[PDB]
Amino acid sequence: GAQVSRQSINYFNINYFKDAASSGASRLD
Amino acid sequence: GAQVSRQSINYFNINYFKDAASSGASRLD
Amino acid sequence: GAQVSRQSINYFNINYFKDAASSGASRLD
Amino acid sequence: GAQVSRQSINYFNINYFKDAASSGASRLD
Amino acid sequence: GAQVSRQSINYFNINYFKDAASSGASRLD
Amino acid sequence: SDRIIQITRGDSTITSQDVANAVVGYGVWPHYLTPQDATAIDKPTQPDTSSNRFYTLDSKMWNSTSKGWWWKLPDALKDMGIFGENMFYHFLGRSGYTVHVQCNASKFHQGTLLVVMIPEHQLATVNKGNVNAGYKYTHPGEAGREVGTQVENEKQPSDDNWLNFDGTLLGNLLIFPHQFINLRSNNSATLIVPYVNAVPMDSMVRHNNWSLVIIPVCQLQSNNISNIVPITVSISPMCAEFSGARAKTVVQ
Amino acid sequence: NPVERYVDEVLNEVLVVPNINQSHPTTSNAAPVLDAAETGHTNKIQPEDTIETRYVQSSQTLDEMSVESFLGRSGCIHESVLDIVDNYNDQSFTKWNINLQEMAQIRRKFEMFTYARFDSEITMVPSVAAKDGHIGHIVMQYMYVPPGAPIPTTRDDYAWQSGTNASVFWQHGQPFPRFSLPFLSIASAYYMFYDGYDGDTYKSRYGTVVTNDMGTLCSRIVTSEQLHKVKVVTRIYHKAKHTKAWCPRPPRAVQYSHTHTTNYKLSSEVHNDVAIRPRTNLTTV
Amino acid sequence: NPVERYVDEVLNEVLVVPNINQSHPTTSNAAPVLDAAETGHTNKIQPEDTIETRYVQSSQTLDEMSVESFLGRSGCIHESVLDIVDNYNDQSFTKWNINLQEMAQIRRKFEMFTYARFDSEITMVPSVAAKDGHIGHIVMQYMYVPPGAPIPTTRDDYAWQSGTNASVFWQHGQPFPRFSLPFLSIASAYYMFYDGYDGDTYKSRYGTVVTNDMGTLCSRIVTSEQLHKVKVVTRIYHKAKHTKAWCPRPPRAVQYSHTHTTNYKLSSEVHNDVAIRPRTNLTTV
Amino acid sequence: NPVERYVDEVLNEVLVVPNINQSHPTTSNAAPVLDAAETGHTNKIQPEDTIETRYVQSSQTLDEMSVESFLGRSGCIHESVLDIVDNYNDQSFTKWNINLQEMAQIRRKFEMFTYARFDSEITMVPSVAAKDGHIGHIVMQYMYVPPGAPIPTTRDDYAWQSGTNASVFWQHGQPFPRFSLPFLSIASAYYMFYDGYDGDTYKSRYGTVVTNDMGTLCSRIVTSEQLHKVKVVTRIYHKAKHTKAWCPRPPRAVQYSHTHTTNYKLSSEVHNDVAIRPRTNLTTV
Amino acid sequence: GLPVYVTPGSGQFMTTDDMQSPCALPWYHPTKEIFIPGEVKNLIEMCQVDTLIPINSTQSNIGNVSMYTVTLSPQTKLAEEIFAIKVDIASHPLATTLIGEIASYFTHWTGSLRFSFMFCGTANTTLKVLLAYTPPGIGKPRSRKEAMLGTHVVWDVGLQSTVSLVVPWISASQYRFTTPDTYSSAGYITCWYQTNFVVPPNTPNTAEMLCFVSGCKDFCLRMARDTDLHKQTGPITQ
Amino acid sequence: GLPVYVTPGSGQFMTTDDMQSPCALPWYHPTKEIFIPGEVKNLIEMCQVDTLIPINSTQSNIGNVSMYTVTLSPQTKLAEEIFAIKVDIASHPLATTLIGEIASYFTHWTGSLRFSFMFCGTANTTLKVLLAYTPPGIGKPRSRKEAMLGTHVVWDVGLQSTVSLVVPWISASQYRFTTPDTYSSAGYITCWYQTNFVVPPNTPNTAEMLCFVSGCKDFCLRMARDTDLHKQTGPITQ
Amino acid sequence: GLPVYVTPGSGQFMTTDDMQSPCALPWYHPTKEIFIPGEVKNLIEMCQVDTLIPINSTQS
Ligand SMILES: Cc1cc(CCCOc2c(C)cc(-c3noc(C(F)(F)F)n3)cc2C)on1
Ligand SMILES: Cc1cc(CCCOc2c(C)cc(-c3noc(C(F)(F)F)n3)cc2C)on1
Ligand SMILES: Cc1cc(CCCOc2c(C)cc(-c3noc(C(F)(F)F)n3)cc2C)on1
Repeated sequence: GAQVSRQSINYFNINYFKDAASSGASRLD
Repeated sequence: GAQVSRQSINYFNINYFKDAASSGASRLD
Repeated sequence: GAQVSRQSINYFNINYFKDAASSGASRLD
Repeated sequence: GAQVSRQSINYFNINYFKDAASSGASRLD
Repeated sequence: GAQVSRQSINYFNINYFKDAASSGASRLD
Repeated sequence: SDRIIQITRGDSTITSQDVANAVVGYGVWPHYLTPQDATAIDKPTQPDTSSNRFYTLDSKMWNSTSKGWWWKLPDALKDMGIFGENMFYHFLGRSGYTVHVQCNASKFHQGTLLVVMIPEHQLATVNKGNVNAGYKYTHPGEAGREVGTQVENEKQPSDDNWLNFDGTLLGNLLIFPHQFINLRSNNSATLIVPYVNAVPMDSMVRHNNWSLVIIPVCQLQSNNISNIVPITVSISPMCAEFSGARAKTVVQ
Repeated sequence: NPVERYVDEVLNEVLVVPNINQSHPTTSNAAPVLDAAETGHTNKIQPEDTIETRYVQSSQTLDEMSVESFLGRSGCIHESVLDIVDNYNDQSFTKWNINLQEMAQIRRKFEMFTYARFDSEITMVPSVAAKDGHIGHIVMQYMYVPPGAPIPTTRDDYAWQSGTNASVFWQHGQPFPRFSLPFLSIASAYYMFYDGYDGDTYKSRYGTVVTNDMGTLCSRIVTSEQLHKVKVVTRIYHKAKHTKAWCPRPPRAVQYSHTHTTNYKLSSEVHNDVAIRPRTNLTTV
Repeated sequence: NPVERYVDEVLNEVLVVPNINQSHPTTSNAAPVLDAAETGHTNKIQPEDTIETRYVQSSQTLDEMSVESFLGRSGCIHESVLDIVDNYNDQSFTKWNINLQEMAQIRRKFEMFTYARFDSEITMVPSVAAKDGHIGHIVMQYMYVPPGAPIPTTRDDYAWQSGTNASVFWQHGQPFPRFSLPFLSIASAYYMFYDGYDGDTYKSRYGTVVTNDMGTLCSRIVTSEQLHKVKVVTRIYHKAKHTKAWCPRPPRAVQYSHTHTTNYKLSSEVHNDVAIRPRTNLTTV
Repeated sequence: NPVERYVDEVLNEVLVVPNINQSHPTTSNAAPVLDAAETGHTNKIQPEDTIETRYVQSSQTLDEMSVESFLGRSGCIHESVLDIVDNYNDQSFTKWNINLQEMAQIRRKFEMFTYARFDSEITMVPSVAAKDGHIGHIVMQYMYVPPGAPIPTTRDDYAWQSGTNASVFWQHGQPFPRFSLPFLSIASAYYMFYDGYDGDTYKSRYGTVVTNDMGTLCSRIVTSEQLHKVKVVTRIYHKAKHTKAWCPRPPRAVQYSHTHTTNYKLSSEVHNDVAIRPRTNLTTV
Repeated sequence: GLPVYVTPGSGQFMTTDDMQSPCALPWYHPTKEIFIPGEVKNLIEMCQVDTLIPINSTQSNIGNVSMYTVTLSPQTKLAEEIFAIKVDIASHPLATTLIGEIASYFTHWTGSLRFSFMFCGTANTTLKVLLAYTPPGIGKPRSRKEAMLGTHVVWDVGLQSTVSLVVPWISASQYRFTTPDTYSSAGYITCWYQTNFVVPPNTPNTAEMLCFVSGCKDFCLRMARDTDLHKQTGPITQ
Repeated sequence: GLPVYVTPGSGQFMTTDDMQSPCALPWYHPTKEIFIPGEVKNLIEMCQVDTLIPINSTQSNIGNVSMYTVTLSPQTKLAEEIFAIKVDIASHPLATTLIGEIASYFTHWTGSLRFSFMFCGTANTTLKVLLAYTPPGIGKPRSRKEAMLGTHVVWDVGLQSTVSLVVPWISASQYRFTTPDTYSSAGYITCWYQTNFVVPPNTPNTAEMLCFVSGCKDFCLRMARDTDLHKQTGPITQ
Repeated sequence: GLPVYVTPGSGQFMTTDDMQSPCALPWYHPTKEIFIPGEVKNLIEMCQVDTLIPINSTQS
């Protein structure tokens, strides 16, 4: 499941596994 | 087929096969 | 192309090839 | 990019590459 | 994340990695 | 008073003036089979007050060397009135129970019995390879089994109380419905258990659902040892129902 | 907001443990620390009742202690051997009477409950040992033969056609095979223990062998005889999914001896058979 | 709510069996248990009519007994052998006249109906046996030659160009090849049985051979001659999809002898030819 | 417009550096260039205060200098060797006490902070050296044994069943194995340094060995003994994800000696032990 | 491209999988479907049709139509036994019936069974017979008295030649194994003389009875498997 | 088709992964679920039930029910010690208890522990006992005075036979290792005579005490692992 | 299934890639984060602090 966002240039920011440790590098700031 | 949900952070919770035995680990509680 | 349906628990019932013989097992009843 | 169509039985008719020569067999008639 | 556009013939123009150097050939003009 | 109890089942009433509450196994009270969980299509027979009443088993003597006693249900009630007849004339049976263990001594006696009800107590044999406990050993009837007495036949089950006769440690038996009869506090234990099984009804002859195990964890001591201190068990079926009637099964 | 439900799943904060509240000195005739273990109930006293506690905000969660988590990890349940020594026709196929009793690690976890109902995920790990130097092209066939179906007696038995049974063909060099199985019992739950027989005579069988017949797993090297001999060992792993368990019980204290039975061995000095370590005396930590 | 339809598909509860209702003692002159089998109709009596039943809520479902399920499993229909012994040019290619009659397991299931219409899913399992130690780089070509098209007579026949026929090229080490075929008959259904001939003389052929011509499957090792000899066995599996069947019939009781014919062998003691086991007498269970 | 947030991520312009503004000649009694280093604070003077600057629009960004970027690259942390020399049973398995102290490159970066909290991504690179000519079919098992779990003592120890531990099975010829691990400490952050002991006596241990117990990594060649001997070297790579670091410190100036300790060696001519290069004199650039 | 993670199972061939695959004959249009009488959609439709039980399948009878008939006649002793068989759907005298053959392609069964009997004596022959079903947990009955204590039908022969006895589903578990496995052994069907077989003078002193079997509305089969009622011991050739 | 990038990890088999896979028995419908009393959903439900501590597990006692009882009696010296054990949930006298066995399948633990004691002397036997918990960073107490400076309960034996002492979670770190590892060693539980064991004449001069252990509302376990309280040294055969 | 085209680079291991991967300890819940003084978020914070130059680093 992931966070679709709109403006139109959607940013489907998917997280494929059910654990937080599984996602890639963190956003900064 | 799967259960799309919205708030926007959609949780496409997909089940790829047609049998209940095929899905992954169950939700708790 | 496939038959998206809604209630929200969508059932994207995809058919990946352009021939009817290519799809999987039939629905019953 | 591709031509989504609706009636609900969507026909996502995708073309994965940026050249016309890359797509599959043509529609008839 | 990518730029969905509509007219219906959507052009999901996806960029799979988080760096600009990762995308394919540029649009002309 | 929180230390008195009167239990009435059918035409029997049992009392105790020194109890330690009552335990309702797994928190479920016995109830009849519902049509949603049922499977055997014929209409059940429900003897009611003629089978759901207290049946008192043979008494046992507790002395300074006792190692324990065990009974298996419904087996222990096989020669008990209408309930016993029903379990042999029918293929299937289903029932819950009220188990009341009785043992009184005096204020100058000390001792402790751990009274436990175990579901599916599959006994073990010790140092005998893959040979399992034989049918007649696990079907002692109302006389039960006195731990530490039997003449070593081959299919004789384990007699190791500290290993629960099944390869697990005694101190952990408390995870099953249980009570203690600590002579200084109470003189009886009361456990009420529902029907527990993976099928809605079962053969009363081939399958024993519960096992009543009584182990003296603290030795019986007093300064008047000649006075015998017995242990008596009274069991009352609850919501007993049977199905699939036919001729009477004759065993062994 | 189920989405909120999803966020809790991702962070594993579905089941939270309660907080410790602040308590104070007390002088009363309600004595929570006092009770009667004879009742068969555990005293319900908490730290706030005995000491003076501060307020602490508990962050711990119990997700990992769920029955789904405890039984939801693949463990080995069998190691199948097809060792080609001197006769390909006789040694290139074998069979196994399915059960979850041969490997102590997973058997013990499941046996902490009396009944358990679950779906299974089976993963196979085949490894081909080149005894003479080459493995050639190894293709394996694993066939599930439910009780009653014909069991193959030769590497070319007609039963290998698998007209109705489920077979998984694996080719050396491709990912490990895996498939799911639905809850298979004829009852509502699997019996981890069974105090019953299949008859009422001195020769009736006792235990789970009466109720847990799962069929046979027949397997063979599909490839025909090769010059070089190989030894193929296929390890089967099992994991429970969508689990429910009833009536918890004491864990196995001594080693297992055989399948489907609680039988055990006892030596002359029993303290060696259990994990209990002898204390020097009551006061030696 | 088709979605509701989807949920039933996932749980396999599309076709439910009816409940047993409660019945009571009766005394009447309507006797359901009595009837006449002469009519050719089965008596329609149910348990509630003979015994006194309780109310039971049936949960069983018939999904798995559907014709789609019964015929929808891959079974072996052929085992092709390319065994290189002493002449690569002659032994590196072969051909097979397609049919579903050579393997008893699936043939028997299909033959429980008189006509059946279905699409087919073909999966191939090739295995290369290294007879001399090496397999090299094996590439296979399986070509479907519909009746009439030219059949290859050498490993380099021009027909292997496959200008119009369908060919599947498989390379050793890649997943098993698989493809679908639409319902191929010139009629509306396939004949499982055919009481007819292709002429009206004593030499006309009888049976399904008259109607079930499916063509030939020609295959070859595409790779040219290698030093080391290999034996490639390709097993073909078939599964019916989108099935319809008409006029059910009795199952085959004796072994099959040949393709396209109901012919059978009978020995001197016939009870050995059928699955019927001799009873000691009428009263010995 | 988070989408705006996404665009900045793609171009790596999340953290911008400030512009240089135009400045002018000044004559005042506010002297920014003057200060007192004794205060422990760095003088905050900028170029506009000392010289006359022009206006320049800074485009530089600090994204790459983030702690996430600095510690977010896979570095080798261990090289495991299974060298089959003369006894398969003894040499086909091994174990390693997990830590991030054996490889200077990544150890030094992490040690630029006192505490750090992060999730880990582990990637393994196995390579099979054919010492006799063939590798056969190599299948490896890497098992994580948390402190307390039983450690295998033979290649067939029951602990390899992995009933509850996490194991990764890799088959030669498939992609490199990789998995994630959540922050594992019993505290809120990992100690990169620890000025403490596990007791209060002259024999108590000092340092991070007291706090950084991570368990053992047990691995084995799953395949049984093959004729040809192989030497399998598995290199483990680690990368920190979702990182936080506290209290920065001076970088390691001399070589590391041992794990979990700041101990170092010093030779007779110390300038060879540090990266400082001897200057000829104060005025020789 | 899209980052993917190949999962275990990829590349394997499970004979019971349900995937899609490219079509070898593109653009091909199948022959139009015509209406054919007799369509079957579920095998339950075949389990609901009566077929004869080769109940008299002794060795001297197999290979004859007489393996399907039970002989009745004037008795000299009262309450004699006529036949006795196990009730298990895939057990022996009834394994080769249609419902037994279909049940043999599945591992589990549930539901009630319907046994029918048709008397084939003359129109002047009378008879009363007791058909009984003995639930499990006991041996087969040794006398009519022992048998009649179970489920039973007293059949009076008359204008309607056939009677039906329903073996209700009486089981501990919701299903039973179709193959001969004790624990899930369903009991027995026995037949005894209730009165006698009476005939007037000049009438055949013996008569046959045919036995049928089918499934009730609650009959159901589960877990498909290969059958052991048919085999192949050599190649089937052209 | 869709361009994809196969990522590291693809094709591997992680015993703790969470993927989906095709079902080997399509169309199969599982047996309906009936209600069974005693369902467990989380192992915490088992950690909250008291089980006996084999506290007197000396070598001569192991293999006897007496390994579960501590003996009390009239003392001739004041303030004598009765027992002393480590408080660590998976440490030795308490490793084999139910909470100790479950804790042995996890690497970390946190929360408060509840120790209960039931006196089993006669109803005419009196006694006052001091039960103490000594937080870490110090050796086990050598006297009642040293022990009572820590957390403690003075238990007076009377009509209610049982008392409970709660070992509060007093730790530096939020969790501790379940296995015997110094740094995260939780302290000790010791028991001493507060007064004496008094009895009237003609009464047994000794009595037993049973010890139980369970977890409080804040008890929690983390990081699943295999246990070292059970092993397999050979094949488990049929 | 969905037709896919495996691209160059597939299967490789780039030490600086940024992918997701399955978690070896499912259901595990990390220790709550407490506040610790001195957090660093960007190395620029360290470049802005004065440190001494070993300017007189002659050999002696
Ligand atoms: C109690 C209890 C619970 C269970 C279910 C165990 C799952 O067991 C198996 C296993 C381990 C393997 C196969 C199997 N292995 O390979 C195949 C196939 F691929 F051939 F289908 N099936 C089938 C079952 C029912 O068994 N006993
Ligand atoms: C009756 C009846 C029903 C059927 C359809 C059988 C499907 O038969 C096949 C088979 C099994 C294989 C091929 C085939 N094998 O490989 C190839 C290709 F890949 F070369 F196209 N085609 C073609 C058909 C028509 O045949 N008889
Ligand atoms: C300080 C500090 C921070 C860390 C975390 C290091 C991550 O360490 C590992 C490594 C490198 C490998 C494994 C590991 N390697 O393989 C396996 C598995 F696949 F077997 F699970 N686990 C497990 C941990 C905890 O360790 N010390």
